[PDB]
Amino acid sequence: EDLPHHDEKTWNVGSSNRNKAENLLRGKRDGTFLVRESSKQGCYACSVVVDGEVKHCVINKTATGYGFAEPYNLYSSLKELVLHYQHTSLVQHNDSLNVTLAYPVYAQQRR
Repeated sequence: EDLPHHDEKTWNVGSSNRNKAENLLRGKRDGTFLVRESSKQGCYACSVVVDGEVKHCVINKTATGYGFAEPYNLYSSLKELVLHYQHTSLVQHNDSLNVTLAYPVYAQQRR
């Protein structure tokens, strides 16, 4: 089946203010996340909701950046980065971030 991850609108909301992201991250079950910027900076960050609390994950934009570089993921594009975290549980980095980028914050829900 087509994966909503292909469309940035499903997870990308644009340069929305972080406070507005809280509303988007507020009322969303764990697993639902969105992609935005650190605000006025050219950096990117994926914010997700965890069964425990809402957190803001930062994404890097460098040949070896993209965010995670210890695993040598070498993401070819940001689209793969969103899907890769879908299968990887954030639990790492505190062992308490048990969540994956499996649900988009703006799923079209065509049917």
